[PDB]
Amino acid sequence: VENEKSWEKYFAEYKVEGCFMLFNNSQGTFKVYNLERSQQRFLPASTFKIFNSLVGLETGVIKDTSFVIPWDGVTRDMPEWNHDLSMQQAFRVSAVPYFQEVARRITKPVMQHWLDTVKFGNMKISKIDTFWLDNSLQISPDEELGFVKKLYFDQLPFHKVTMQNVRQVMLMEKKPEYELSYKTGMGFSGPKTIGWITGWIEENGHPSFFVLNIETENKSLDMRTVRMNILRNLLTDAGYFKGMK
Ligand SMILES: *C(=O)N1C[C@H](NOS(=O)(=O)O)CC[C@H]1C(N)=O
Repeated sequence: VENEKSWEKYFAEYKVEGCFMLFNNSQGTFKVYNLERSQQRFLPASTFKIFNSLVGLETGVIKDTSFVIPWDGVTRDMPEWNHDLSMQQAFRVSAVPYFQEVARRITKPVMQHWLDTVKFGNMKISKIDTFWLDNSLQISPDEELGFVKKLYFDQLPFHKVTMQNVRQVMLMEKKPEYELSYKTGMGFSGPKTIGWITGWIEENGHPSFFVLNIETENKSLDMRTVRMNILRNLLTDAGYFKGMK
């Protein structure tokens, strides 16, 4: 593990705290800003959709990535969500109600079995449809990094087609120079807003795994935009987006 202290630049620019972890498979380099935070636990918020999708597909609650759960007719603050959505659409717009219904169909005893089998964070369920957003379940950035690396390499205890389907829906940006796959998250913990982006970037078929975790006590900061700007600035600094990795 190399300590990359210059990455503080991109967090200080937004007056936030955070860590960044970057594992470049092909060059065998592993860089981390804020090692202490990388070992601290936080609620996963919407990054848990990776796990929920895996278990939903594996148990067969979700038939395939086109599987539709209708809108329940409850109008929510995000217009994207007030529709009948396929798994792929719900994942990409981060539609919480889709995955709350997945969790209820999985059921708490089955969910607990899969948390325990994968050894996912503190493995703690409060309520079946809130536990990844209400600060009961917690996971560290280093744990999220290990999890997505195992997902990429088919090392989790799921069927290969289950894991291929989740990798496919995680693909968010594709150019000839790079393919960027990730899941974002945002949650609340005490006075703090916690932001996540977990995923990988592939250039020439070579993956680099990353986890970004940020926090602020400034209630007026736009975490949704700031987390993405910070990720793009960090990966640009590290030499990505040009097809050279
Ligand atoms: C997940 O963290 N959430 C669902 C939704 N989209 O989040 S994302 O942009 O982080 O993927 C809004 C934020 C958050 C929530 N409020 O539950």
